[PDB]
Amino acid sequence: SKAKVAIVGSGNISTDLLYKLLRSEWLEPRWMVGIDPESDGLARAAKLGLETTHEGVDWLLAQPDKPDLVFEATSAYVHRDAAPKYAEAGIRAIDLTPAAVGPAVIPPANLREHLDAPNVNMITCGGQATIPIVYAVSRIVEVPYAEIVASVASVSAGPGTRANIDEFTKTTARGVQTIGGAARGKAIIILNPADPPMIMRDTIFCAIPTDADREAIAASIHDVVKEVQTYVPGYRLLNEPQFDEPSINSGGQALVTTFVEVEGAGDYLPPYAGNLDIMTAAATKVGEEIAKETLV
Amino acid sequence: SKAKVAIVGSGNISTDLLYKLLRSEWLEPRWMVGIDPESDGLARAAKLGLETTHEGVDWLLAQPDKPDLVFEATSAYVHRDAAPKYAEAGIRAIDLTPAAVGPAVIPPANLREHLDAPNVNMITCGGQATIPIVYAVSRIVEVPYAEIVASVASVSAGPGTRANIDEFTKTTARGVQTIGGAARGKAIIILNPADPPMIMRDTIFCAIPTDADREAIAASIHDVVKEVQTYVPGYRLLNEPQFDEPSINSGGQALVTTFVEVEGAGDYLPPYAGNLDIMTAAATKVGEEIAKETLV
Amino acid sequence: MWDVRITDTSLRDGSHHKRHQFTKDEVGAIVAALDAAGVPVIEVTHGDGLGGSSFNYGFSKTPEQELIKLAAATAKEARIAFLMLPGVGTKDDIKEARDNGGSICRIATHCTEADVSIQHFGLARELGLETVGFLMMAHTIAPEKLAAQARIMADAGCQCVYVVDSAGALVLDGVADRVSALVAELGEDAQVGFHGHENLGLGVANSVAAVRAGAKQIDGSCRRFGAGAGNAPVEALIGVFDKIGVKTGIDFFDIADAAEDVVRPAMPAECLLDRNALIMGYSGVYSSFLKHAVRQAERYGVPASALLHRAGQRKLIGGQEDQLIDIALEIKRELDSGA
Amino acid sequence: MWDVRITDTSLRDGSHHKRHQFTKDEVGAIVAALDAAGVPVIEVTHGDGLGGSSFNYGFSKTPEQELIKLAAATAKEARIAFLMLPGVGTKDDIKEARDNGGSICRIATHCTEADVSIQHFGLARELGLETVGFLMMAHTIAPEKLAAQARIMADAGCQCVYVVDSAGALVLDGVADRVSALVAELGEDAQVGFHGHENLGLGVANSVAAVRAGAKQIDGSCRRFGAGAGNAPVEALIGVFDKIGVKTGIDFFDIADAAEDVVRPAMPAECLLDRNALIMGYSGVYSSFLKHAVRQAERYGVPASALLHRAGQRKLIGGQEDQLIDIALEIKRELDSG
Ligand SMILES: O=C([O-])C(=O)[O-]
Ligand SMILES: O=C([O-])C(=O)[O-]
Ligand SMILES: [Mn+2]
Ligand SMILES: [Mn+2]
Ligand code: NA
Repeated sequence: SKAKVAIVGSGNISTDLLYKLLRSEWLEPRWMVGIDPESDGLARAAKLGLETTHEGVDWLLAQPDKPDLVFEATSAYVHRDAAPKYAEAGIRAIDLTPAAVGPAVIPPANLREHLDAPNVNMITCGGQATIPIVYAVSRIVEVPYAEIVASVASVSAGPGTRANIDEFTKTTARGVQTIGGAARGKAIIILNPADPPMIMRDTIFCAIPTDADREAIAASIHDVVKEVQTYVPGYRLLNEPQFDEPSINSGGQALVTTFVEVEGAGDYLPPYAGNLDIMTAAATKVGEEIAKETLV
Repeated sequence: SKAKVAIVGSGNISTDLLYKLLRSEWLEPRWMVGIDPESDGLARAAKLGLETTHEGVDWLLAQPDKPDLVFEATSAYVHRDAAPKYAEAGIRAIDLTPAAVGPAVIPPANLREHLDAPNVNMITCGGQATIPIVYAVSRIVEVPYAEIVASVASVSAGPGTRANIDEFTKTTARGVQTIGGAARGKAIIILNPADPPMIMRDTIFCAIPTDADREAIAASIHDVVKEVQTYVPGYRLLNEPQFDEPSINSGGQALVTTFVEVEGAGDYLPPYAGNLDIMTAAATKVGEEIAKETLV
Repeated sequence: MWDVRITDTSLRDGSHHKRHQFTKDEVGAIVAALDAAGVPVIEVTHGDGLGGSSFNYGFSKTPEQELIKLAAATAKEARIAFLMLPGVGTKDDIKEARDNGGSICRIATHCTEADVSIQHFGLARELGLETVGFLMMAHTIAPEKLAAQARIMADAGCQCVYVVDSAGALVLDGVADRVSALVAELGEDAQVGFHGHENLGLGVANSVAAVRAGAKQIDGSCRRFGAGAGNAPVEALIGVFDKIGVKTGIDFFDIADAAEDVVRPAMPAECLLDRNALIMGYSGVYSSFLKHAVRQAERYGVPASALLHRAGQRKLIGGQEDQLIDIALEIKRELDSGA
Repeated sequence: MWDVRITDTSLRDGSHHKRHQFTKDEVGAIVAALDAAGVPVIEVTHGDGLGGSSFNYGFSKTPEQELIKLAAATAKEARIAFLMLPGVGTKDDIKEARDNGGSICRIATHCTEADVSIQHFGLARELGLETVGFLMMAHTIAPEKLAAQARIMADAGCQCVYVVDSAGALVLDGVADRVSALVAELGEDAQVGFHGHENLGLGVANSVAAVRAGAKQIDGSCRRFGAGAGNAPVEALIGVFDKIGVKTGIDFFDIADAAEDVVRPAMPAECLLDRNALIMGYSGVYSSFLKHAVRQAERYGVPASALLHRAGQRKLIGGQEDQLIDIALEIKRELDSG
C-alpha cells in the first residue's frame, strides 16, 4: 500500500515533484494545495487525479482522510506558519523551503538518523549535490576544511536564490560542516548565462591528511556517487577524484578534488535545471525512505 | 708693416672673416671680391674702407697692386677654377671652401709643416674644433681610433653643410686620421633646432692604451685648448678630460673623452654661430703665421 | 579636486599576481607611499574579493581583514576600498570590512547578473559605506544590455557603476560605447567608472576612451600590479592625464617613485604581455585565470595556452577557475584516446 | 595583401635594448620566425642606423652589414629593411646595405631637418631601393610644420613618410593629427607611417589612431624589443588589428609563438615601463638615451631619472647621447656641493 502524500505549493518545484511522486513505488500524491485559483500548477494536478484547492493549508488540515506525508515548496514564511499545524495534526512534513524548522537531511549522509523526525528539511541544491562527496571523504579521513563550488545556468536560478544568495552560501557551508563532517565549510555559487543553458556542475575540494589513504578515499567517493545515482540518475562523476600535495595555493593543505555534473530528469523541469531537479529527487527519496521505515 | 690681404666671396663667412682681419696685427684687408653688386657683404666691406668689386676674381687679378694673401670663402667649384690663377699670379691662397686643392691645416697640429705652401685648406669647422684635441692625445699616446660628435644650431647650418652632410662627416673623419694622428677616424654631426640657438659644442672620444699616462694626456689636452684659445677666445673645455676603462659600450677599448664648447665672437655672425666663427678665426691664424714666417 | 577619481588596485587586483601572498609590511609600505602621492582610493582585498581565500582562488598568506585594518590605520587621506562578489563574499563580510576601516564597498557581479547584488548595495549604504558596482566581463554583452544591468545596481543604491574589462578584451570604441551607454542611462543617478586589463596592451588608452565618454572614476595599479598582463599602470595614467588636461590630484613624479621604489619590489616579477596573457585578451578569458592555468599546466603536463584557449571556448566567467582542472583532464583524456 | 604593412624593428630598434650585442645566431633565428609568421618587413641595423657603431651610441658585437647579409639570405618572403641617419651613416653605407641584400632604405632625420636627406633618397631610388622617411621626435613641432617636412622627403623620392614618436610622448589625438596632416599634404605622392614608443603605455593605441587617420605602414617590435619602454608590441598589434578589421597578413597565434619562443630568449630582459622610461615619455626624451643614461648614472653616481629629466630640459634630440655625460657631471657637481 502506497503512502498517501500531499503537496503544498503549486509552482515549478511542486509540479516537478508531483511528476516524480506519480512514478514512486512507495508514495501516492493525492492532494495539491495552493492559494492562487489561477495557478497552472493546480490545473495540472487536477487533470492527473489529485484533489486540489486554493484555500491553503487550512483546507488540507480539515480533511477526513489525513495525508501520511506532506511535501511543502512554498516559502520559508509560509512553511514556518504551517509546520506547527502539521505536527499537531500528526502529519510528517518534508520541507523544500529555507524554513529549516526541522533537521536538514542528505540521504547518503544522515537520512537514517532522522527517519523518525516529524519535520525534515532538504537544505539547498548545492548541499544535496556536494555534501554526499564531503561525507564520502570524511567517513574515511579527518577533513579539517571542505569547499564546494556550484555552477548553475543563470536561467535556472529564480528570484529565490537570487534574492538570498548569501543564505545559499552560508547554509550550504553550514551543511558541509554539520552533515558533511568537515570541521569548516565554505560554499561558492557561480551563475553562468551561457546559451544553451549549462547543466549544473559542482566542484568539491576536501582538505585531507598528507598521508591519507587515497585509494580508500577514491573508492568511498565512487560508492557515494553510485548511491546518489539510485535517486538522481543524471548525477555523474566528471573525472576520477584528483589528489594534491600541500602548496601555496592550498595553504599548505593536502586535498582531494571531485567534479560532479547534475543533469535533471526532465520530468517537468528541463535537464539544465539539475539544481531544482535534485531538490525534488532528494525529497522524493527521503519520503520513500520514511514511508518504508516508519509507515509500512 | 702689414700684408695686404684680399677676401674672395661676400657671403657670411667672408663678411665675418672681414672683422677678424681688421683686428689683425699682421694682416690688413683691402679687397672684397664679389659678383652680386648688391651683396650685403660688399656694402659692409666698402663701408669699412675696403675696395670692393662685383666683376669677380678676374677683376682682382688685374690690379697693379698685388694682394700678398687671398682668402676665399666661395664654393668648391669656384675655388678650383680660381686656384691656379692665384698660383700663376704668385698669390698665396687660404681656402675656406671644400675644394682642398692644397693641404688641410689645423694650427696647433700641422700648420708649421705647410707655411711655405702656395695653397692651404681649412678643412671643416668640426675639424678645426676637434682635431686639436685628437692631436693633443695622439702626441702623447697611440690612438687607434678617434670619434668626434659635432652639435650645431640648425639655423647656423647653411646650404653648404646641408647639401653635403656626408662630405662633412667623411672629410672630418679623414682629417681626424691624417692630421689628428688617430689610426682611424669617425665624425658625427647633429643639427639641433632649439630656440634660442645652442652654442656649438663638440665631444671628442679617443681610444687610448689601457696603461696610458692619463696625467700626461690631460696636461696635453689643456695645453692645446689654451693654444686654440689664442685665436678662438670663446673656445673652452666644459669639463676635465674623462677617462674610462674597457667596456661593452667601448668595444673593449680604454678611452679619454673631451667636451668643448665654441662660442663665436659675435662679429658679423651671432655668438651661437661658432661653427662659422672657428673657420674665420683659424683661417686668420694661418694667414698670420704665413705672413710672419714666409713674408715679414 | 579632480576631474577623475583614481582607484589603485595594486593590493586587490594585484593580489592575483602576488598569488595572495601579501604581508602586512608590504601593504603598509604600499598604502603609505600611495597615500602620500595623492592616490584618493586604495583597494585592498583578496583578488576575488571578500571571502576569496580558498582552494578555488588560492589561500591568502595574510587574512584580508587584517590587511584592510592595517591599510585603514595607515592611510591619512586615501580611503580604503574593498571588493566583494555575491556568491563568494557575504553581507557579514562587508560589515566586518566596514568595522575594520574600509569606507568604499565595491560589489562585483558578472555583467548579466546584477540582480544578485541588490541586497548588498542596500546593506552597504545602510552601513554608511560609499558604493561602487562592477559589471564584470563587460565585453560579453552589448552596451544597451550592460546599461540595463547598471540601472539595476543604481536603483539598489549603487553610486558608481563600472564597465569592467575583466579579460582585457575591449578595444577603444568598445569601451567608449559601453561607458557612454551607462552615462546615458544613469544620468545624475550614478557615476560611471572603467576598470581595464592590459591583455591587448590597451589599458591606458581604454581608460582615456572611458574618460572622454564620460567616466569619472578609473581603476589602475601601480606598475600594472594585477591579474593577467596587469591593470592600467597608474603612473602612466597620471602622466597621460596630465598631458590631456585631466586632473587627478596625483603627482606624477611621486607616484612614479612609489611604483618603482615601493610597489615593484613587492611584485614577484613584472606583469608580462606574454603569450598566455595575449591569448586571454584575444579569447575573452577572465584575467585572474592566468596563474591558475599555469598551475594546472604544471600539475597535469598540458600547455597553459591550451587551457586558456579552451576556457574561452567554454565561455567560463569570473570565479570558475575550478573548470581549468576539468579542462586539463579533458586534454589528457583526448591525448590518450586520440579523439 | 593587407590594409597595413607591419615592419618589425626587433633587430634594429631592439638593438638599443640589446645594446647592439646581436649575434648571427640570434638574427638568423628571429628573422626566420618572423618571416614564417608572415611579417612582411624586418628591419636590421645598429639601433642608430648604418654607421651607428661608435663610442657615442655603443659598439656592435657583430658588424651590422653581416647581420643584414644574413637576414637577407634567411628571409624567404619578408623584405629586409635598414635604417640610416644623415650625419651618422653615409650614402656609401646605403650602397653597401643594398649590396648585402637590404631592399628597404629608411632614412631618418630630426623632424625639422628633412632637407639634409634629399640626396640620400635620390641615391636610394637610383639604387632601386624602396624608400621610407622617418621624421624623428615628431611631438616637438605642430602637425602643419611636420607636414611641410614630409613634403621635402616625398619630393626627394621618399615613398612613405613616418610620424615618429621617438620619445613615446604623443597621446592619441596627437598622433592622429600628425598622420592626418601628412596624409592631406602628401596625397598620392607618398604613404604615411607611424612608429611609436611605449613610454606612456600608448604604443598599440597610438598605432590604431595612426591607422584610423590613414597610416598604411606601422612599426612595432615583437615583445616590444626596442628603445625605452619599447616599441609597440607586434603580437598585440596583430591581435588588436584582428579585432578591428585591419588586415596585416600576419597570424596572431604564430607571431605570439615567435615573440614568446624565439624573440624573448634573445632579449636581455623585458622592456620595462619603469620610472626612467616614464620620465622619458613625460619629458619628451629620445628613447635610445635610456641605457646610456643608466650607464652614465652608474659611472658618475647620480640618479638616472634626474639625468633623463634634464635631457628633456636641455631639449636634446636623437644622436646627442654624449650630452648625457655632460649632464651627469653637472648633476654630480651640484651633489658634490650639497
Ligand atoms: O578585478 C575584476 O573584478 C575584474 O577585472 O573583473
Ligand atoms: O627611429 C627611431 O628609432 C626613433 O627615433 O624612434
Ligand atoms: Mn580586474
Ligand atoms: Mn624608435
Ligand atoms: Na587569483
